[PDB]
Amino acid sequence: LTIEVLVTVDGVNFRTVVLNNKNTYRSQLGCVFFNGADISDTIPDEKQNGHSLYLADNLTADETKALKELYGPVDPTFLHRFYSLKAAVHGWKMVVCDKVRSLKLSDNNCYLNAVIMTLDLLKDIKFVIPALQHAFMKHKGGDSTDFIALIMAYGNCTFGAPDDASRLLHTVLAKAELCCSARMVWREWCNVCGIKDVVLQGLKACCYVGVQTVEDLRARMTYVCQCGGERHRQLVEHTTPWLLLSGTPNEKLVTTSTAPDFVAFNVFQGIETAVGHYVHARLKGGLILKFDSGTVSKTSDWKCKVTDVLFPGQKYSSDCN
Amino acid sequence: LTIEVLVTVDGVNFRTVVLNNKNTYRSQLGCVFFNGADISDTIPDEKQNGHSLYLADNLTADETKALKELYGPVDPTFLHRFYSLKAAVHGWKMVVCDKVRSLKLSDNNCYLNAVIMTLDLLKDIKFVIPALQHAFMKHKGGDSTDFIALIMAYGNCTFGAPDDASRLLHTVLAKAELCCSARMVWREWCNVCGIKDVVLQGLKACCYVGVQTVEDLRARMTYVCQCGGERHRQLVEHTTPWLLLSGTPNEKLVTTSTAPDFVAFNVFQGIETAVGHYVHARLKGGLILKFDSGTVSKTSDWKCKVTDVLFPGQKYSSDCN
Ligand SMILES: [Zn+2]
Ligand SMILES: [Zn+2]
Repeated sequence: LTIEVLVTVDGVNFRTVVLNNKNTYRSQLGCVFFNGADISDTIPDEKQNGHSLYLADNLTADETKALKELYGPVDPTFLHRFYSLKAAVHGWKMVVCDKVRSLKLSDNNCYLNAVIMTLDLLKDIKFVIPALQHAFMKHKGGDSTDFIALIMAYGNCTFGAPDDASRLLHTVLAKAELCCSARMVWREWCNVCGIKDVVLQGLKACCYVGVQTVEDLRARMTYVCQCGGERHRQLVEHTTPWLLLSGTPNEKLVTTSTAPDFVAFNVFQGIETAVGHYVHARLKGGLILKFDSGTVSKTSDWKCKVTDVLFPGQKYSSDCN
Repeated sequence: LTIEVLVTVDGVNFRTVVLNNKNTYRSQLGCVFFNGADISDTIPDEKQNGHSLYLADNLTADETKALKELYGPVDPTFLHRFYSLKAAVHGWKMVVCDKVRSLKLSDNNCYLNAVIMTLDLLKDIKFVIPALQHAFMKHKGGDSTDFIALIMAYGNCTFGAPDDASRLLHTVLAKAELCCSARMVWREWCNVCGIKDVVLQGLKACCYVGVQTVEDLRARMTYVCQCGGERHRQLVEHTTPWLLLSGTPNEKLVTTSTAPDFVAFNVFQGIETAVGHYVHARLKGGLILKFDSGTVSKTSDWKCKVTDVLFPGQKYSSDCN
């Protein structure tokens, strides 16, 4: 017997391949996926004539190029790994408590919940890799399975295993781009040796790892100079649409009574002897809204180990320092 | 009181920082490591004056640049993640059964055993990222903790979790480079539409995912053409120092009686319902040497699910096809 199928790697371009029913899909084409399931070792099963197949191996020159333009430069196990994740995360629930989406707790995915909910608050954000954008747009439309699977694929997350939210958030942002002007100017100087300016722009200006408050970010750093004197590092200019600050689990008392400038923050929970639980939290109304994967809580004060903290747009100059 | 310390991110360049005993290391410097252990939240502990500290946060312009030149472009959680792994994999054993090193079974690291043992057989291989080379040279000298920790860091492997050997092997090789000439020429053609040649070189020529035998790699692929006729894909020229072929767990009968051309291969073991066990195997003498993380076995025949397969240097032209 003989059947003919449609073969794609992107869902846009298709080629027709004629297959017999003696050999396996593996020996005839390569690693093929049909509606989620891997069928590489199976014999072309009669009734599946004229169906679309997603290929992962033995890509043609045209397929390799289109694969690169859509996903960017990825390792050759990326597709199999991405398709497997799409099928695995299909039974995951997004719940919307008062018009805010959150990922339900399933198979240690609370780190993803923190990643997604933090990404939702970032404005003027665009992904340079086309496949991420299409999935990002789908996610914003209510269909988030592609985005989750891609984030796990690019982050090299395995299904079922716990992971780091900050780690994943920074790796995802590396693939993103800002739609407006951002500027960050650091000043390194010595009273004898002179002045040096370091300028960052784009998402580079909007992200910082080391400090978790804006007062600490603007503070002056001092160490020994080449000349034997003193060197100083301090922020001079800062113009952003928003500011994300990150650090390791750092215990802080968070209070609404002081009216904090930050909009939201992530929290690592559980003792260091048994690690793997994240919580997203937003400041809305006069309260702290705690999002523990589906469930929602409210407190005015909270002593917690904060990791990532998101601030509004900065517009600052070092006031006569 | 007041103490002064040496701060590095590379072990080469050091700056002197003067620290008081009121604040934490975190608020004064940032994320600091001393002899493996994270001490960011601790108060500068008196006797640790004039000691070297490894910093992960709040890097100076000079530190950021040197960090980039040594490790390449990495996400801002890379250092903390790398230092934590160095301390974690310190109690791992390399055993040498008849002048061949293998990584002992510990915390599901059998995938690393396969990765390392396969890398050991690759000749004329050099890493473009300086930190990988220094660790690779250390590894070859008998000290492998740095290399393992780096591979886990770049592969985004977590300590204790199982992982994919092919996945890791391809991501590691992406950072490598060949010290000689390699060439791979694929020919895509149609009898009506014409001929098109696709040329690959370097490690690109020495690696292929899709087929696991050289006969299949040289075989002709056929599908429907744009013109309505037939398109063909076939390898024409192939000159390499060695050839690595990869595929998913594929059940094969491996026999020494046929005298196979391949030197070594990796095997995925265990049912798909409970995944996570790899085995490295080399053909030496008249037998198959099975390396199951420390332990060694011998058989003449073996029905197993092969993944990666390594061949000697290719020198081939399509013989009047
Ligand atoms: Zn000076
Ligand atoms: Zn044609």
